[PDB]
Amino acid sequence: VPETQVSILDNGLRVASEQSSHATCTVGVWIDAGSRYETEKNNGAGYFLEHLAFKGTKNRPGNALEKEVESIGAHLNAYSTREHTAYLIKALSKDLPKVVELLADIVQNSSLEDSQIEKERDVILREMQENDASMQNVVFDYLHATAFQGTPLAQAVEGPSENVRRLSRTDLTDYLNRHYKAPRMVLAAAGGVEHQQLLDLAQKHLSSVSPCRFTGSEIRHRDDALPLAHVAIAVEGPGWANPDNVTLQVANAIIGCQSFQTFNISYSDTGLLGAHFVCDAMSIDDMVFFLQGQWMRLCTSATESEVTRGKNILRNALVSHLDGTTPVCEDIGRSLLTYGRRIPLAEWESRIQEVDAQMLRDICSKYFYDQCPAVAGYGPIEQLPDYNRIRSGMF
Amino acid sequence: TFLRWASEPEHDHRKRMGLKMLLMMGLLLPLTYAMKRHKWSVLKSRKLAYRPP
Repeated sequence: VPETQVSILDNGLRVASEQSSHATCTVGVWIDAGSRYETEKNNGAGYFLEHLAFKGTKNRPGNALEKEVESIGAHLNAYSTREHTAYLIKALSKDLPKVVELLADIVQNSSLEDSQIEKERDVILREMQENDASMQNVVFDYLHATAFQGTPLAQAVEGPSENVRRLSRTDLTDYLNRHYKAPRMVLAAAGGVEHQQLLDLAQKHLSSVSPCRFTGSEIRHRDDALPLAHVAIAVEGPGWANPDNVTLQVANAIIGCQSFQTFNISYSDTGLLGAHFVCDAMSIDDMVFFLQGQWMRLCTSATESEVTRGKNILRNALVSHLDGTTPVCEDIGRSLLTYGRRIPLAEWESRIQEVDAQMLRDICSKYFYDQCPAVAGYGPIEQLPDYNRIRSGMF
Repeated sequence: TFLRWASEPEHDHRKRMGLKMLLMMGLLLPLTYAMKRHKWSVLKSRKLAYRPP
């Protein structure tokens, strides 16, 4: 697998690339700026700037931005999490000169038209009025909240409607001018790109860029008119950099009622490790029990075969050139923002093959057993057991 | 005194039990109260909020 080569410019912006023989490329800008860096007076600034970032910059007033990035034939995407913001474009590699330039203006000298500002306010607000339809997102945004209380991590990426209505260009300008610093930025490229050409384009454009504690808790939004119930139970994830994350991923691969997914969400030295399941009310209790059993099961039933199993499924999850440019870029941007380097797949394979059953049950015992859980329920959740009961697996 | 002693040949025996009982209850009542207040704190801190849509 070709190595990911990283350079660093005057601004501090990093320029990471991973050349591949695929023909198109996914060039993106990551920024270490999310809802964790907001201070409850600008709780929707990143989301609302993510809406305003494609509505024209001085150089591209009006629909120019979308038009050109449309004409070139590229797909323009952006997303925001609690810790990272990404503005990425997938286009024909021959379009690199075009691409970099457009992206530059997106992350700098973006001209928020107050006309649009008002418009987006409405968009965000109205969607939020309906964002309630995404029960799963709801469950996952209180889980974050209930656990990370009194901590920036709690505030959702979207932010409270209140703030959405009460936001102004200057505030946005601040978030933009405060959390868009060049040392906290990665220009990541994946696919048919040359690293020297991308470094020269980053020098030509973009060379101008200038606590958290886990709280055991439970939030039971009871609404009996909903047909199905969604319940998430989590404990404190190790973090992004913690080595044991890998032995925890294998544990998730061992676990894999209904829609019983498993998650290991990682933030800067914290996270949520757990399971989300949707079930008819009458079975919620049973399901809860099962999940708990499985976790302690890892603590007691790490059959080597299953250990291997989990390792293998993890082995087939690692992202690679095969997965495509975007998947890879995305990994390059997150790796330079979180680890400070791109971890190659050989190092991931070494960290997977060093995992055995004994260290898996050791790492699991440290995190699942005797760890107050964070419970978030939504729907007909009367038969969902209360905390004393949940924390008390007793088996 | 003798008559009393005979009427309750166990007067002394008992009072020693009663002393051990008072010491054991003085040890055990606040500890069981603390457990109960642990397992009942959860609810006693529960905050309810009504959020009609």
